[PDB]
Amino acid sequence: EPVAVVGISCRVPGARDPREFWELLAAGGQAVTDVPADRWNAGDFYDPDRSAPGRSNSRWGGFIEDVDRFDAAFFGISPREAAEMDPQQRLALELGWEALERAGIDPSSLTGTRTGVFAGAIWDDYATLKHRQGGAAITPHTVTGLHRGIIANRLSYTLGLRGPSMVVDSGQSSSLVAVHLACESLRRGESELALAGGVSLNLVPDSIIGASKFGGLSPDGRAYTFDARANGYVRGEGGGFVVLKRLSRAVADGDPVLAVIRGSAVNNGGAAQGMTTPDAQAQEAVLREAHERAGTAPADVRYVELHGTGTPVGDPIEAAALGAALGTGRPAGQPLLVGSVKTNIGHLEGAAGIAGLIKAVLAVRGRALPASLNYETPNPAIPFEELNLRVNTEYLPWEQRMVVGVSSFGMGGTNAHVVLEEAPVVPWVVSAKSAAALDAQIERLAAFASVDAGAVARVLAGGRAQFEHRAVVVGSGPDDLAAALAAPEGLVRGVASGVGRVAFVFPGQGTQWAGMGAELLDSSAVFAAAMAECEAALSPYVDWSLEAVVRQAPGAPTLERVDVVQPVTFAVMVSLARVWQHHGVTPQAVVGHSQGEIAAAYVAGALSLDDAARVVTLRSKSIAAHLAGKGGMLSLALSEDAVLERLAGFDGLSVAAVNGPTATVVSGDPVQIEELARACEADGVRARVIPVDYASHSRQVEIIESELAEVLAGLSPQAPRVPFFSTLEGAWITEPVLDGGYWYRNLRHRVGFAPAVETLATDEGFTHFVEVSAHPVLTMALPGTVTGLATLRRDNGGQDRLVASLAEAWANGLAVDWSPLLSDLPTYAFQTERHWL
Amino acid sequence: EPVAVVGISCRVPGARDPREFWELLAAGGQAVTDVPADRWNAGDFYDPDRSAPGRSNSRWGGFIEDVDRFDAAFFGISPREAAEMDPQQRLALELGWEALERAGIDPSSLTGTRTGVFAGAIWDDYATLKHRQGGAAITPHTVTGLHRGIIANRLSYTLGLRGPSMVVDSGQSSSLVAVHLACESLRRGESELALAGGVSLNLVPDSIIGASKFGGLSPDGRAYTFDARANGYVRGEGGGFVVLKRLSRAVADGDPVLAVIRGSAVNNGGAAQGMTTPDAQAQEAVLREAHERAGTAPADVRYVELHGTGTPVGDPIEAAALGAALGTGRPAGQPLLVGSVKTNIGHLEGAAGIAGLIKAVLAVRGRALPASLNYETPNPAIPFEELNLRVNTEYLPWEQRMVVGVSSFGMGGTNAHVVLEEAPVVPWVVSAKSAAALDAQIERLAAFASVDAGAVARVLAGGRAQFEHRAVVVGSGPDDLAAALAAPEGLVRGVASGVGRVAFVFPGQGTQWAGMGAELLDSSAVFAAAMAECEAALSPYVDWSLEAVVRQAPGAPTLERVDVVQPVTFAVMVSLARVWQHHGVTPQAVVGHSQGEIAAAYVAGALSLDDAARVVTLRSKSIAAHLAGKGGMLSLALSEDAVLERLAGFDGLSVAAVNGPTATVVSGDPVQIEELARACEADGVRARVIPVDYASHSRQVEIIESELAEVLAGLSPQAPRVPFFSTLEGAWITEPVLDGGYWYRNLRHRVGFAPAVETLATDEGFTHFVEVSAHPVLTMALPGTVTGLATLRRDNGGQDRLVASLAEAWANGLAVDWSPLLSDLPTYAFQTERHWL
Repeated sequence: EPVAVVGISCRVPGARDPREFWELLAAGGQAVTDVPADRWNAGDFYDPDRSAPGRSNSRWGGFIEDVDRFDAAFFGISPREAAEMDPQQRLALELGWEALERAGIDPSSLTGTRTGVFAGAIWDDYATLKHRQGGAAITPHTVTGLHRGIIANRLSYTLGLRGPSMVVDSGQSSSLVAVHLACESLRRGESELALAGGVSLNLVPDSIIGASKFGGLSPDGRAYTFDARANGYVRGEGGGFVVLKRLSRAVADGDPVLAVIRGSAVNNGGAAQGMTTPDAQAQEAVLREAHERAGTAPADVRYVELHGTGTPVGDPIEAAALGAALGTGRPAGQPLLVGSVKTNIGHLEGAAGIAGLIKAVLAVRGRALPASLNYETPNPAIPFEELNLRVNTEYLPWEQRMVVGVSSFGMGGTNAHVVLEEAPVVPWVVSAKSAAALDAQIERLAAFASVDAGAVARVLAGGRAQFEHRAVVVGSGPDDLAAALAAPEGLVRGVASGVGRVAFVFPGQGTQWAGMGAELLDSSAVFAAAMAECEAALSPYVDWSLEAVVRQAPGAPTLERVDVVQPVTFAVMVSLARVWQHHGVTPQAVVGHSQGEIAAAYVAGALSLDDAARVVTLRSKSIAAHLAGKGGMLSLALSEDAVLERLAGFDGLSVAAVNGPTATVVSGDPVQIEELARACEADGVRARVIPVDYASHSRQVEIIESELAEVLAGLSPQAPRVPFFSTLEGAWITEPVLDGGYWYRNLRHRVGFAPAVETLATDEGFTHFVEVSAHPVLTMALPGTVTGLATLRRDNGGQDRLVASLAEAWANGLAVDWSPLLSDLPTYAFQTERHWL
Repeated sequence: EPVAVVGISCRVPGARDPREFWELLAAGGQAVTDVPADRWNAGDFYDPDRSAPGRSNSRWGGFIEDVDRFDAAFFGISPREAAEMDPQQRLALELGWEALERAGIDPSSLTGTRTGVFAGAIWDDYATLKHRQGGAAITPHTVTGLHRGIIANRLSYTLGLRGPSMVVDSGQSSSLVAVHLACESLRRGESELALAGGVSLNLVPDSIIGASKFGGLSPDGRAYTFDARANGYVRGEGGGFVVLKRLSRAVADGDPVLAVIRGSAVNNGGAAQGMTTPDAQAQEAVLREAHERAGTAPADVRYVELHGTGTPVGDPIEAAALGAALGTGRPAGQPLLVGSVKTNIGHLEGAAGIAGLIKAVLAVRGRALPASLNYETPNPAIPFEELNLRVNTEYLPWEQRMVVGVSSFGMGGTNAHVVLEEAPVVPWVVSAKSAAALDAQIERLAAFASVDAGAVARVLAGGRAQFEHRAVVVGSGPDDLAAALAAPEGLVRGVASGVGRVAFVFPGQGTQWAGMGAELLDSSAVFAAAMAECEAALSPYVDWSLEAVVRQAPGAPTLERVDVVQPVTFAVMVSLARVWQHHGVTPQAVVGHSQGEIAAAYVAGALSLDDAARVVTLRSKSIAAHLAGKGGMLSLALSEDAVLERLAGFDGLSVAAVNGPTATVVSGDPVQIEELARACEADGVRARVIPVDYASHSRQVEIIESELAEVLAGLSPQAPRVPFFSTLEGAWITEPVLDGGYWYRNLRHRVGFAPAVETLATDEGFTHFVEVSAHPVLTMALPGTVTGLATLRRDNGGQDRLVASLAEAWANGLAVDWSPLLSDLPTYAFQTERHWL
């Protein structure tokens, strides 16, 4: 029975959104203005004589700013269709999206859901313009751009909603009827979720002429509702949506509940004293039926949001029905409070009742009742004391569940009444469909920050669409994030387009630093679990303790020797890959550089952790027992083509690695390494002698061959589960051929890393390379077109750096899921363009 | 859950009503024609080039005849408002009334009922015309004449319906959505009864331009639905209503059940391949949801009324969804039958689904499935055999409950599906709002008669409004009534206006005839009961038997003597008044003439039946024992003014009665009576010697005074419950002063009947005088302005005459209730006038 209002959006004459609407209401603000000069001239259609042909007694109204502006690209609408599209449809689209975002629901998540759309709409001023344009102005978009049911259906189409979708027209009750219909759709279980709302736009003078000939318009332009100056109403344009759910479903889904629709009723005036004369007894009947369905009694209903238009005929009849249904029955002298948002915003016509509903929701959320603005003397036609009714003349803090009624009456006598009871390091991730929209969405989130930083992060990560233009602000707490949203050039930014496949890169040398993973052992439970598993795997060989070396315990080795630094780097890389996969980034392939291949071979599933640990530990020990202190290595910023030439005259040298088409690595005898380095420094080139006492990938490695085959003989390699691009074979590895001989060849022969990345990038569609390392050493070597993503950096190796790397990956359109790292924040910054006939 | 369809009405291109619609369907008739020349020129807007500006590829459509004609007076609409009124509203009014009459419900009985109105409407061509007219054409009726919700609300207003009232727009599913909404309103108990329907009218070319630019229109003008020639649809205009009730309520109310809505569902296409592209999987989802709510399985659904438009994109998707939801699941080789009424009538747009629903109702009522007309070769895009679907190419008698589906899809992707199971002397009284309408309604009932005569009478008496122009045909049986509906100048006719108050007239002499009430003793149980009660009252005085005298038994008196004829006339008049009151005609007053006063005094409650019987019997016996054979009476067609003068020279005469201002009655000595009669015959006047051996109201009556006071002394008169106008005192009797002296004065003094009727007519507002008598003798004497109503006539005194008198009374707007005297008969003959902008 009870229906949660879980989200709201509105667009009303003085207010872009429900906070702005509440600010206007609490302030007692009046948004009735002159007619906009940009649509249609106020005075040219004005005449004080009600009988004057084709002219209105009213110069004033509630108007929405920028009804002609729409973000057609956001909804995938061509400018020609948007031009043909009724502004009511455009506004219902943007309102529907905003209202769902206000519920904290990503609207793109609703595709295929049984979500109903129930919209009230009754005016057709854009159709009036299309008609005035006459023949030949009709195009293939005219019919769908003007048909009013498309207001609901287009919203169902764009969001992919499969539930019922229809527009109701019962006049100025239509929105509240739509809410009633949505509520019954929820009670049947026909819908799991519903967008109930309505829209009206005063796009042409014809509607203010027809309303002035019908007669209801205030010659003063303000609705003195229930006041002795009740000279008529003023037209208003607006729209609103509520997102509605069963209260059980909303609480179970943890959705915010703004208010509960306890009950509602719809009836008609029937044989009133003329069709457009309101009927007090039919209004009583709606009040009573709705409150009965609400299971509610008068003493519980503290306020009614009037239909209250300030017409001299309508107000006494509404007051009489309220006193007969609610005022009497409440204790005498604690009256029912009443007011009308039409005293603030005018008569939003078809949207009128949703406006009253949203006002009431804001009143319960605010625990206060807004004033009615055009009220000095109680209308003498109304016996307010004898009804036990009081017009709420002042903002009243609302000190028993708070309960309000909302009434909406149509000119056709369709009455609706609804009873609302009151409700029973971190990333902020911002995304939009364009750079200008992204910048706007950042500026709005900064203004919002200008609060639970984590709850905001949950709403931004789970409750918002993930579009292609992405920024992330990463901060320790609310003000840290707020400051970092200033100077927004500092944010992580990126564009999620070409992603295709991801490769995990496992580097070799130069990635170590004292204390790598020490802060991460405390920060990340997955990393600590993986490092404990790696320590268990390594312990039958290393004699020391992995965690002791990482935490730099006093009695631990200090990463100075190879037989320590290589298994520690192996463990860190295995664990960091485990962390990446924990956060949604599984590798489509893995590629390793030198010893990194061992780590690759484990994350590919090729080698087992026992065997991977044995390989890394025993190869490192052989290096320390025979290769250490005997060789040297040298990085040169120069292509391997000229480098293989410069190796002439140095039989004790070789090319160790070709990391990119700009910088190679030679390895061999230390004296010849120094000779080549000095020769390069003679021609003015870049040369970086690598701090390594051994000479990997050289000839000297052959010395340890008779040792390696003795200690790696028992290996049992398996078929790689993840593809494994060997930079030794220079190609895919699809067979269990990673035995000890392979691990000797890897250490003895060149590293073909640039061939590997050129192959994976040009051929197999790999767009992102995630360097799973303690410090990036290879990402400055991939081709300019592939994305490179590091993990940890030197001395930046804690949770700060982990979330920075995950943010740079997810901004790169990677499958980052923010849940393992994790409230009225802004809705989408629509980049609205003018579209018109 | 199950909803009875209890009534239907439709107005479709070739058919005024559901019988005409079924005749078209069974005949395989096609009502698609050229565009009407009277609205807008076909060719001026035609161009074979779809791209041609402001022109349509289609010259053809389904059109309603006389969309501009409306019986505005019947609905109380001024010609100016009717002129402003959208023809869709006018047609929904007439359809709503007809549909309720088809249920056999008097629509005026529905005032204040929780009856919902649910209408689908989507086009606004009359608004298009009003808009084209520009400024200053807008009037106080433009807004209500154009607003689409008023289509529902106006019907709720005129019929006084208090239930919900709204128009739904979901495009070309809207009508069926309206039915779905009405069904859920019935299941909630929000409505006890609902009018669900829809309307669309092609009032302007703009809609056929916009539909040809959207592209769906058949360049051939015919919808080859599911056929290889599927070149598009053709537009159609129409309307339909179903009256819906809970099946339990309909069976309990004894309402006719035409079909049962077992279940329905509404969904949207959601993110279809474009908003206006149909989605086969969403259509499957509606089919499955609706059939689940129907508790139904494929083998039960024998036919589906397609949405089937003959567009080449729509038909394969609909066929695919049907085969996936119904065709497979039925046994292979006994396929699901399909067809489309759009092959007969084109696409009735917003009314489309109600048309399909009414067709299906007519199919279940008819136990046959109509053909689809534009179908020679199965569309090769559809794998009909692999779907197990067959297009019903021929009229198929439908030999397990019969079950059909109806599908309606909107261009906005709102899909609706509904499952219909098959259903689980006498007066004919004709009334209309005008003489021309009455004559038309008689001609229609004669054509209908051209059948259970009693069931027809029940439907005409209980199931039709009682308007002011009234006829009654009275006959022994169906053909007798049918013949008597020929030469309809013979009917009882009358006008129900001035009625004010009714007086029961109880006459004195000249009303007797041998055998009065003998046929009525057998025919009327109330009359026989009353006559038995009167016989019980009379028996302690009369020595004879009342029933024996009435049945003219052999040993009974033959009404020749006064002491018999007066108590028998008393009994007959008392009993006939009882009969009148049994049939709804209670007297506002009673007035008696001579001995008739005794009867009056009983029906007024003044005297009791024992005392009334004693008075009549003993006065009659005194008359026979002393007044009989001694006096004489004479009726003269002449005013009492000259008659009191002509009584000069005749001391043995007097004026006995002044019955009207034209004919008096003298009474006295027989010789002087004959002398006066001869004198009147000498001056050429009218003179009727009354066959009465006594001389009432004369001087001779004084002789019996000493007797009367001896036999009437014990009387206990009471206060008159019904007013009692004495024609002896010449005024009201409001005190218990009807003792024996009064009954002597009544017999001894004049009868002031003309004074009585002038007083009751001029003063107290009495308009109808019901002569409760065995033969009228006073009705030819009332003023020309009051209505006179007799009861029985001489030798016409059986049930024939009783129903003739009740018919003449009820045609005179008397409270006649036909129940104690008591099926697809015609609906109201609307006298439709052209109304337009």
